[PDB]
Amino acid sequence: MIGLVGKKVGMTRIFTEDGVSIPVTVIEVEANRVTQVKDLANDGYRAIQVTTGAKKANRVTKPEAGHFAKAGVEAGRGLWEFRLAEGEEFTVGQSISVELFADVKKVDVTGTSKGKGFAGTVKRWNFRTQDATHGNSLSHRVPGSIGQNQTPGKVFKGKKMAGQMGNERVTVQSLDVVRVDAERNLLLVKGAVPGATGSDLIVKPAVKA
Amino acid sequence: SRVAKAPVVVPAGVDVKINGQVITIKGKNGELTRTLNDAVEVKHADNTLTFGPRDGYADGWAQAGTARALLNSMVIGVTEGFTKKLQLVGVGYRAAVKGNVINLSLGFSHPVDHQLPAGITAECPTQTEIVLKGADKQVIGQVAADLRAYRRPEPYKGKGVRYADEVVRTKEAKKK
Amino acid sequence: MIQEQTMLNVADNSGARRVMCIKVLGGSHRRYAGVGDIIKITIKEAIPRGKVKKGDVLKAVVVRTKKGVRRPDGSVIRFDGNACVLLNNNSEQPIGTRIFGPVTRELRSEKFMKIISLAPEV
Amino acid sequence: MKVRASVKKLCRNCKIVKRDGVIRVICSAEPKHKQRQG
RNA sequence: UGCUGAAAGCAUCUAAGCACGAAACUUGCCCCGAGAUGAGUUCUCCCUGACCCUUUAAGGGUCCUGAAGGAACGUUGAAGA
RNA sequence: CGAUGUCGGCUCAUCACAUCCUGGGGCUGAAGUAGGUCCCAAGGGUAUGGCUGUUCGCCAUUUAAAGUGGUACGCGAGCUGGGUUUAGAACGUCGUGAGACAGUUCGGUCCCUAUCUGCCGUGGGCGCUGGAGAACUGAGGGGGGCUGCUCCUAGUACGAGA
RNA sequence: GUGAAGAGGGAAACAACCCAGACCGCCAGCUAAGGUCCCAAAGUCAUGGUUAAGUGGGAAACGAUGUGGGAAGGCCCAGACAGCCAGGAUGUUGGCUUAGAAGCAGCCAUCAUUUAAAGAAAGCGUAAUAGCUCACUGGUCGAGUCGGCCUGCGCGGAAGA
Repeated sequence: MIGLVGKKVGMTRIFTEDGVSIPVTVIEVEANRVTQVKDLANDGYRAIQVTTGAKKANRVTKPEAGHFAKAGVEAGRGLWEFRLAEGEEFTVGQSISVELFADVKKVDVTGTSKGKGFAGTVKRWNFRTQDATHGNSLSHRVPGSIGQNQTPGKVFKGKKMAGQMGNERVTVQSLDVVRVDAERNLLLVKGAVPGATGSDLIVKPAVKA
Repeated sequence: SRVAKAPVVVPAGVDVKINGQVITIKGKNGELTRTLNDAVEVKHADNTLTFGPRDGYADGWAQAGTARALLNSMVIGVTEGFTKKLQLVGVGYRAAVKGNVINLSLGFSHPVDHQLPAGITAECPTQTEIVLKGADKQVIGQVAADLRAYRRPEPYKGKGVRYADEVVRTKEAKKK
Repeated sequence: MIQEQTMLNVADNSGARRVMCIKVLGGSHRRYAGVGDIIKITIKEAIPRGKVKKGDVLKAVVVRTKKGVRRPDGSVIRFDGNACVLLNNNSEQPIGTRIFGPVTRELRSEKFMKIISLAPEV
Repeated sequence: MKVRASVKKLCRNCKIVKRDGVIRVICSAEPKHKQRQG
């Protein structure tokens, strides 16, 4: 089934009547407007493309402005589309609310993780550091050996080395949905989700049922 | 070869149709359709069935021999059918049946359900004996084998599911 | 957070006063023991008249930790020292007759009934 | 099941069979005479 | 491990045919991915004025127009050498 | 021999299967739990300490297991320098002696700013053909794949009992 | 003999293996070893056989109703081989080493009746017994069947970074 696009809004905890406190991530899921519906006849697959939020009138380009005007949908920030499960249908211009998550229990949240920049092997791949004393010289956090000898004669592809860490989309799956608030457009999910505050997130029902 | 050179008499009230190499036989139980090997030719041979190996196949005689056995099996099945008897040995063993599904409890923590295929009927005259009937011998043998595989007989008490007409070897602990 | 080579006090009156943890049980490559995990210890100094002598290896259960324990609502319990209770290596069975100091309720595993009963508090 | 390289008719009730290019010995009296590689 | 089954009247898991059968294999889960030069698909937006020249060609030169959009610059960022 | 640094340790690994564990099976002198042996299986996993420079090994306590090998007995332009293997000194022994001893002790400089291949990241150029802004399909590639204990079934099947 | 001190063609690459000894030029022809489906020049050429294994295109002792051919031999419509309802008994619980070996541990003969037909004993199984089979013998269908030798080509044996 289709997901929804929301914005991460900090974190909080919910106190239950029995005493236990549930850490919850707050996701602001306002109305999602369908801008385009894809069908097997034309696109070879069925999907719905949705938009959310708002954009400055002078900031949206003409190609994007015409695309929204065709669907009669107010311009929003970015576009995302979700594949259909063959059991439901949608129409252009339809608005989708967070209420569809009322009957679900597990969700999958996808977002861009925080960017750590160029990271070393110790931080990136949990490499073990070498001794800080006992004669060690300029080799306290160095990766160490990266190959065997002449017989391979090369470093194998996929070697773990320092490089860019974070700033890629990652998915946290099977997260418990704690509360849904349609009128206030909130979705409380137990746990933590990728990305920093204000980052766009995609929420869909858990697939590992 | 030798078996192939032995036509089988078709009893009255049985319809045989030869569509190319496909054979359809209708008796009193149902229509049985079987595709035959390309290396064997069959003619109506009114009142009988005959099989001949076409030239150009080294194993032509063998394919004829197995073909004749298959045709006889279907002829017997449609005329009368095939029945197999299975026995359940062991305290607390039930073999209740209802509709098209067999329920068994072979000492497992959960019930065992078996979905019989089309054209197979199961009856339970007694709580431990189950009898299966059908129009062809291959399917009944397969179904009975599937039923037996659930709890193979073991050679200390002869428990589990066994065929009505088989002998199960038994052995005893020598010292301990 | 009890790991190998850690000093522990003895809550019971078995005669031991200080023990060394030499192994954390319950898993391969386990790092440190929690609130109520079984550990293997060696006695470093005990009462001469006690039933347990120095330099003997026997199991033990942690009852108090300096690091503390976390409650489901976010609360924590912390102590000024680490304490344990002695065992029998075949059946858990704390050999002590009385245990001093508070004991947390995390040990209620349908089994440590003897420990909790002897506990002056909780 | 013996996986020896040499197969023989250990008893009278032993039959030589070929299955999937593998020569097997099947006995209907005692399982101890069943052997695979031939 | 089998069902049926001849060669070999029997038997036989196999030769024809039909069943099951493992953390292995393919998929299912997550991520990258059309430089996939085999460079894909869909949606939307913008440009529809004149002169001449020759070895008259998917040719060259001049005037007027240069849109969508992009870049640059600035303020910057939970993005970043 | 106009120079290929040769034992251990650390970091980082990768492959084979003659499999240590987990998975699927045959036989058993397999009652059950637990075993013995053989076949299929390399997806993942596959200890911490004391003594010694040690690999190994003995010992202590864990785990489902603490697998066997290849890779310059993997890896010093990645680290250490304990052993061995310069110059000092001493002991035992051999020699008249200088000295010698896979005999033993004390002490004893480990250089390199990366051109190319490779690998981990991240950009520019052009192409994909009128140009431009977006959203995708997905060929193909990679990551992940471990498992203990307790309870129910049941104290059931099995067993004279345990 | 070749290389060293010899190029050229062939064996994928490969001084020393096979063919063959380069005076120079030619967009001429015929051959050697080796080859002729495509990479890649030339037979998807002709005739008669073999192989089912990717054998060909690594490897042995040894194992096996794989398959082709040859020379024979025993039994066979006074009817064979495999199947099918049948029979397989009486002392020989033996004297013998009497502990029980009684056919199924051996000293031992290896007798004898009913007989269409049976042995003082071949297998499994009992402390020995018992018991179940096969040797052998009747009846139906009924035609070939059985065990060795010579070998052609194949299969297993056959696991490494």
